[PDB]
Amino acid sequence: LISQSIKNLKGGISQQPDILRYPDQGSRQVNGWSSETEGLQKRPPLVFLNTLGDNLGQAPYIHLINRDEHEQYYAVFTGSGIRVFDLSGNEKQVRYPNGSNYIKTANPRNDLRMVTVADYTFIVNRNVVAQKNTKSVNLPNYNPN
Amino acid sequence: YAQSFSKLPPNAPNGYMVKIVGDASKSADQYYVRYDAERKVWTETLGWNTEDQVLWETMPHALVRAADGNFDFKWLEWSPKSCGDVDTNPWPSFVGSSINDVFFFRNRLGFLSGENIILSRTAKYFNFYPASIANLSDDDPIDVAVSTNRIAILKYAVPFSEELLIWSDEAQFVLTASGTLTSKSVELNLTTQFDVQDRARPFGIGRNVYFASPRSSFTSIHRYYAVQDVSSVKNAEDITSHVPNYIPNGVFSICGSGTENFCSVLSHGDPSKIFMYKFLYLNEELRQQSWSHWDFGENVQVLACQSISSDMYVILRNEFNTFLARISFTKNAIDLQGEPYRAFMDMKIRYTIPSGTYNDDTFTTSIHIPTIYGANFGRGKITVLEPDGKITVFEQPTAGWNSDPWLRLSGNLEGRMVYIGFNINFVYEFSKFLIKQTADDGSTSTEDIGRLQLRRAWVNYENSGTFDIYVENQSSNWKYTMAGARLGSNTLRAGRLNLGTGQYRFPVVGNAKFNTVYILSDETTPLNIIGCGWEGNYLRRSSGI
Amino acid sequence: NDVFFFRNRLGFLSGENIILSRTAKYFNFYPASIANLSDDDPIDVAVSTNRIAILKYAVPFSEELLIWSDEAQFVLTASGTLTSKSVELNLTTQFDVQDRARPFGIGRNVYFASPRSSFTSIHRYYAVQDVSSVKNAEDITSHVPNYIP
Amino acid sequence: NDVFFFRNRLGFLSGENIILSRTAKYFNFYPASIANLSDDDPIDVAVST
Repeated sequence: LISQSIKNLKGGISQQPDILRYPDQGSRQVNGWSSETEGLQKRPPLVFLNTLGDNLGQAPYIHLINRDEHEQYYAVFTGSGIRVFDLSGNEKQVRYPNGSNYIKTANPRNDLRMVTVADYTFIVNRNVVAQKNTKSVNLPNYNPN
Repeated sequence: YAQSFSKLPPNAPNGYMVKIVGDASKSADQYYVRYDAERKVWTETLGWNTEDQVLWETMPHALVRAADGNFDFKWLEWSPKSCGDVDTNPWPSFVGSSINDVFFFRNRLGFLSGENIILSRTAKYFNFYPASIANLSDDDPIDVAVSTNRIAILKYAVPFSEELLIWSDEAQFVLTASGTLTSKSVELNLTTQFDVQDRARPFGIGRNVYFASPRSSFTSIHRYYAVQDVSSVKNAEDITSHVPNYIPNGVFSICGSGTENFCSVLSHGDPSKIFMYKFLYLNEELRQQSWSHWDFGENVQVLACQSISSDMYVILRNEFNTFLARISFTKNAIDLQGEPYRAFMDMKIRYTIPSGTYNDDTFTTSIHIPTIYGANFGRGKITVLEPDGKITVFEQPTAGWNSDPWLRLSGNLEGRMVYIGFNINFVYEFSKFLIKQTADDGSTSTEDIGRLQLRRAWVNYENSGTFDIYVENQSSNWKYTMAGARLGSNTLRAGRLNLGTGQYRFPVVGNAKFNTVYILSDETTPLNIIGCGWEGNYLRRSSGI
Repeated sequence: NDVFFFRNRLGFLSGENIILSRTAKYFNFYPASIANLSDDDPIDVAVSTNRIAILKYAVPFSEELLIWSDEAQFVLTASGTLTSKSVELNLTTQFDVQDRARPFGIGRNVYFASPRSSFTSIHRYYAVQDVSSVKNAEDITSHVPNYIP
Repeated sequence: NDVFFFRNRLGFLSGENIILSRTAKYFNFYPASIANLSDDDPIDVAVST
């Protein structure tokens, strides 16, 4: 009559068949939090702050900005335009002084980028290609003779 | 057209330009001067026919906080070409193709195209031209293309440990110079050829950087890291090598964090789950693999959570209304002022009850659900928690909650500042309790030769409880429900928490190959599982080896 | 914040900025002459990362000065000698460090203080044995996690 | 045979020859000027075996 104890439960799925897999590895695990000292726990809940919508871009590109402790906002890049929430959940206004013409994309996940430093928050479209403009030259013709 | 700077006319009135050609004594290009005067001076200006600026809206934009409090999405200015002609100033090589994934490699500024690296001049941004073509001074814009033999349209760049490191698919790279950075110094050579799909930016975390790798139709997220023995050789281990078929092959975010030491990858082939990867490193060795759903409901599409230091902020869809949501990894805390008992609800709101809800005819206070929230709900089990020990479970109606959002409790609950949440579904199966034995090397291998008649596995638990246990044979289905503490314990109170401490023994009777023990519960209450044992008769007839 | 002593230069930290002095004399953050860049100029390299790093404490050990923001650590070297065009300033790891206490000593190691809620997770930063210039940060509260308030 | 892409140069292989281009433009296997060897010249190293 034998017996053995599995000391830890860390952790998680192992879709490898059960005569191969290690102990500590369950076959499914939902809402678990395999910590270091304590084993399985429930994941801590979702507080509500607060709400913002009706099912925002249908599939958007969302990337936060984390400048200071008092300065922590989002950036939601919907198919229509830029929308910014804070970290308390209310909307804050953006403005298009130069036209949008750059965020209107069917797939803003696959096509928009955002590189962010404390001085500048770059927003990159990947579909658009950048050309030279033929309007502003130095001299119009200038036959150099 | 003069042949040197010394051979140059004295006055040459104000609207006049000279193409200074090379002296054939220095390695010099052909710069232009343009007397300007009001002051007898030959400067250096732009070419006459070449044009100065880019199309200047198609360039990458930015948003600025500017101190009204509201943002504004603007083009930023781009410094025009003015030092010479084309091509002593060539057009920078993104002028035909698209840009993506802007660097910050130096106090230069970099662009990526396929296949192009376009760095700026140092100490000022958005000036991709030399200051002067009297000579190549230093600190010029840098146009190195790529150094490979296979097509690499050149996506995300991430830095770690020595370098910036510029990930195309099927190539990784090394971005260095030999000494300092000039336009002639930049190395830009290959590292490996691991395949990386480019929809989610590869995140963090510590010494490692975590991929997202494409398959059909189950992704194979790797872990990119510098090896120990060589100085500058990198390797990409799969961390889904034992869980291969699990993530549904569209990856738009990798959230991650460093304080609680876990990676976490959202998916879009099944958007209602947040996958997890809990790990820790001790003595430069992995000691914990983990993969887990977090599940928020039946149809709750999860937008990209991001994690400020120990707070997971999540955005969800319903699909009636979206909302922000915080997950805080605080252990012995209180979410909202006026607990008992931290309540692990899913979707807590301390909703005080207004004056007019009660009617003394039917003796029922009733709560309209989006007057708490602003949102209508698909499904779930809304539980309601009082500052007293009351908990009511409501068990969503057929075609609820949107048909009748109405939360009917009791008679008089107006000033009670009540807590309203959901239930989480906590699920944990076990592996089938075989004889795990770590021999001959490590890599613990089972022995499945004789019939392992299994009996009474046991689960020990730290300071929580009320998980059930479901033991599931082929046709048995026993459920070993459990509650908080033993009778007479100091933990068991006529009102306080009911938590308790292990162990707990419960019969798992039958063959090992057929018994699947698992722990569903529900709840508004935590649990802890420390270890699990089992005993049982083992009899292998054929005495092996 | 968090003034260097990296050379006989003198350094400042801003977000995101490194401001070194001229050599052999302090508090002169300008070149001696702009007849040319001679050598030994003040150095203005900003940062080389893709994530916001307001740039706190700097501590030296074993090869380098080593300039800790939160969520980034760094490497402060040059290729050869130090000019304004020479300074490397590139990433090492991305371990999270709260910046209220200066990370102290001690021998070969440097000890963090890492933020959680609401029990800190003090690490131990050290150079690994096998690589030349790869560092790692083990948790030394990994078995006592819930202890420091 | 077996054309490189080693730099923004362009390379050829012969037996025994390496023929790299000048940088930043392809298909120009000659120096820009013989006022001096400037930099970025075409490269003709044969083999070392």
